[PDB]
Amino acid sequence: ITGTSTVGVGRGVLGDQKNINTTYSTYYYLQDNTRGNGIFTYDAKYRTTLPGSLWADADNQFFASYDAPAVDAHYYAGVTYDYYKNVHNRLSYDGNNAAIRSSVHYSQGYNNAFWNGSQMVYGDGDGQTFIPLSGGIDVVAHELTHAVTDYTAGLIYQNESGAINEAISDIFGTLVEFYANKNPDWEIGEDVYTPGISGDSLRSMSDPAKYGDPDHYSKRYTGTQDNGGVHINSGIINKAAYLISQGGTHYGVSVVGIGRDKLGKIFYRALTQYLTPTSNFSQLRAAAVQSATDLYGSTSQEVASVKQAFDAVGVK
Ligand SMILES: CC[C@H](C)[C@H](NC(=O)[C@H](CC(C)C)NP(=O)(O)CNC(=O)OCc1ccccc1)C(=O)O
Ligand SMILES: [Ca+2]
Ligand SMILES: [Ca+2]
Ligand SMILES: [Ca+2]
Ligand SMILES: [Ca+2]
Ligand SMILES: [Zn+2]
Repeated sequence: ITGTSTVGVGRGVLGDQKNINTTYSTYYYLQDNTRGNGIFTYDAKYRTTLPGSLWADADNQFFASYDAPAVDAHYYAGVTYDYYKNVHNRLSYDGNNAAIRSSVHYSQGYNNAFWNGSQMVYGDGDGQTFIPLSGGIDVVAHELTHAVTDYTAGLIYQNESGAINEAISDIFGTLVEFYANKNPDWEIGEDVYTPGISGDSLRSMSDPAKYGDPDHYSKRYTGTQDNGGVHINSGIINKAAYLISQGGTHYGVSVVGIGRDKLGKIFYRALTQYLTPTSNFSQLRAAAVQSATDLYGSTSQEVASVKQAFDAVGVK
């Protein structure tokens, strides 16, 4: 909407206070004009019609319990935009500052979040399995990264390409979590998963097997559930990414870590210059090796470490 840029204040899902960019025209709307062509946050009102209504507030204060998921979706979309712009020189998900839209309060007791082809969508969770999912910065960045993937590599959402698609979202979700630097880790969704259980998460990149996911190609799932295991086989690639960044010895194969920043550069380049809609794991290895070669040289430690990591997870 047309109005003047303002700054509201509120509390997120975890009870933390933060400032948010809003727009004033009669009401204060969750519309951040400071980033690209805007970040817009909508109320789905417990229903499934999307996007719902652009979030409107009378006083620019967002401290109500109902406000919390909107505050976080809006704010973390901002952080994710900043990461892509500042770190990778990418302007929004399409590279041309496309408007970023999110809806919160989607459905009732909805234990998931997704990119629907056009926008991000967040359930509130059922209160036991999840609290409102926009409370997780890794979750928000995971979702926006699906949009980035769809506009770039276009990885088909099934089987190996789909598992790469998922891993890319977990990798950048995690790198954005580190970028924000609040309780960062290599786990996925820990901030919003199972409020009654401390120390768990949906997936682990450092040890995918902790939550039953494969950490070696020999353990890949080849059934039909979960689009051919896209959230399961992602563990194999997540493990490789973790090893590239942090190093370690995995099934006897030692990897020299090169750090998060280089992991991000290598995978961002692979995603945007080499991967295609049908890339499989072997092709990702080749794309990552080539990306590291472009950035650091064929004889570099970085290239050697990428090879070691894929060797460690059984991908040739
Ligand atoms: C409990 C939910 C699982 C952890 C898992 N979901 C996830 O891992 C994440 C959310 C976490 C980061 C919190 N959601 P996602 O974006 O991967 C769900 N994906 C999805 O719904 O894709 C199907 C689709 C939906 C709309 C249009 C095209 C394709 C799943 O859907 O299996
Ligand atoms: Ca208010
Ligand atoms: Ca964390
Ligand atoms: Ca995390
Ligand atoms: Ca928990
Ligand atoms: Zn996903």
